[PDB]
Amino acid sequence: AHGNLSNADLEALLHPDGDTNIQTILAPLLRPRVPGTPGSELVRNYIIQFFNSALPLWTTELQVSSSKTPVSGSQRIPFVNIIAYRSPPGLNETDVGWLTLVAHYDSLKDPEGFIGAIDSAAPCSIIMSAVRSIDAALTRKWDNMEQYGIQVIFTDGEESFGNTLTANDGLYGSRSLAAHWAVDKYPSTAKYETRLSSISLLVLLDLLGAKNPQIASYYPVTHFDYQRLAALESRLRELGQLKSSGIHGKSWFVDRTTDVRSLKRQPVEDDQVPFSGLGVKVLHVIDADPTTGEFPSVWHTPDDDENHLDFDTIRDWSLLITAFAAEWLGLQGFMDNHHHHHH
Amino acid sequence: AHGNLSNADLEALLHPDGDTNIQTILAPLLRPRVPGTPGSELVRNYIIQFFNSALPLWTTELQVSSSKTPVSGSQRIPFVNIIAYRSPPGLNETDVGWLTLVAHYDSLKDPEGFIGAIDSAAPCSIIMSAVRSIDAALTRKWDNMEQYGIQVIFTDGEESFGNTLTANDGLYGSRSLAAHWAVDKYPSTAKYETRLSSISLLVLLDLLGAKNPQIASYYPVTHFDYQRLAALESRLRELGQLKSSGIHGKSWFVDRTTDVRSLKRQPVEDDQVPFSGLGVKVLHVIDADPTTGEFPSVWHTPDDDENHLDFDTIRDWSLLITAFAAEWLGLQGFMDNHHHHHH
Ligand SMILES: [Zn+2]
Ligand SMILES: [Zn+2]
Repeated sequence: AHGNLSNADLEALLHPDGDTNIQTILAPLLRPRVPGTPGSELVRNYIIQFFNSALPLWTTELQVSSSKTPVSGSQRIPFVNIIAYRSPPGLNETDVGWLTLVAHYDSLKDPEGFIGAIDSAAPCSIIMSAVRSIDAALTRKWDNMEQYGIQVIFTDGEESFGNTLTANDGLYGSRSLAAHWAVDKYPSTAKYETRLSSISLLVLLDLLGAKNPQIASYYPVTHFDYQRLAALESRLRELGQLKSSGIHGKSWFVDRTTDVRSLKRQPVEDDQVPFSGLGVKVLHVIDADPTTGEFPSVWHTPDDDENHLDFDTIRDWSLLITAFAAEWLGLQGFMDNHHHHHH
Repeated sequence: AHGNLSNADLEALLHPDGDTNIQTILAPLLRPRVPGTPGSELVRNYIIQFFNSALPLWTTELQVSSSKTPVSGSQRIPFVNIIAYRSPPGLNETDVGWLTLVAHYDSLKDPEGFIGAIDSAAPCSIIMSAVRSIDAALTRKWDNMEQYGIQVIFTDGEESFGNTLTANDGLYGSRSLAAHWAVDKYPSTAKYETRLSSISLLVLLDLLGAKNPQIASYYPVTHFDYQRLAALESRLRELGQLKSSGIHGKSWFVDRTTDVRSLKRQPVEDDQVPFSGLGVKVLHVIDADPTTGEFPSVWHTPDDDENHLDFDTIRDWSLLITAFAAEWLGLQGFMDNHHHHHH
């Protein structure tokens, strides 16, 4: 489901805490975080603690598996997906449809020390920042009260390990989660049948934080959601709320005028593929040239670091995803973050 | 794994029983077979009985689920996948990798009476005919004796039911099977980890039986298998063993010279998608214009019936898939079907 945001709603998107900004949320992610390593545990527990302190009404959960990789020999490498969710009160969680926002928090193993600032530390911080901004509005609109909640998934083991293309290499966390949630059966009485079927919309963020991204629409079934996202971007650009673009900047959403039945782009293999293959509606927000399909220039090089991040672009992304989630959840009229007893 | 077929091996592909031909195997399939209907049970039990009588060394199994559809209201429609397999003797089945050949045996529900002769009755008969031809050779080569078996899957509920594009509509049987086999854990001691992981190669046949098919390569990870299939076709055409093409006929395999890293085609959503999303190597043999992506003209019309089937093309397909399976299983030198004590 979804609502419609007034221009006023769009001018009240930022969260009231100016001291906790995206650079602040991003910084502890910008470290090597290969699966199974100490850096993975440090980043994972940073994310969990962020939700536990700043978003205490959310429930956090981990989904754990292990798998051999092309470089692990006989040893199983563990993959730990991080799930956080918040549902409306006095609703059976098994009756809730979830807007589900996703990014991978693991980092590539080769070269040693690889940071992956756009891949996907910055996507992770965009999600974290955005759900922080909408949590206050969700509390307001649920205090006034429909059967939809909000969910984030930070996936482990997205990145492949082997030198050569191998079908079961990569997407370790997303394959395990989809596979497990597809067999997590609800009661017969519940509105939804499985934990997987309760995903109303899966939005996967990947390779964001570079300047001038190009975002194609890859799934007809979510092209309308794509067009809603592009509209919010356009409106924000007009109202001048975008820092990385002037009022006449080019739109990132190259397929925005394309007809759903005219969409002819090959999907990019990534974490949405296991979910999409089992029938989940997925929207894949990934920066990639729409024609060739080639990723940003820093992709999988040492230059994918903090110094090459565009923080104005990252702030625009956070605002855009906040606006998209607020529209989808129908938070129109509940975005005011002015503080009472303060002039 | 795989072997190499001599020109002699290619001249001995047909099965010794001339009275059981593809028209014979195909005919009982060419009837309405909507999931949950009496026609579905009649076709399903025809297939099971075919394996049980003509291929008695194979084990047959059914995977059963049920699901609501856009047109079933509150009622669950059952979906019954048919599995048959044969593994080398004195091998733990849990240590076997499977060449897995697939087609859907359900038929479209609208319009009433739809036959789907290419979609996919003829694919089903191609598989049935081919594994019949290679079963005798498998017995010969296993009597002489490596860790690979042969498997067929006739999927139910491929076809979608709703008027409008819907993510969880369609692929009912393939989603359930992949989902269940992905959680079917073998013993720790077994060479393979799950029933899904034991699939070495999944070859999906769809929309075959029309003249002059065009078959693109859709998955880099199986492009070499694709090129092996195209080679066998070319060699067969040269040796004049192909009935639908002269020695200078055009090849069906349009991507045969294309470099694996130059493959830029959007996959066709179909039964291989759930498996591919969970890491199975899939080769998708489907007739479709390589550019537009549009299916044969009879697709989903009443003209997709027996009268529009090209039986020479169907016989060529059966020979080609027999040759491909025999190469993959390394049956070179074991294809002679001459009969002892007969001049
Ligand atoms: Zn990467
Ligand atoms: Zn069809």
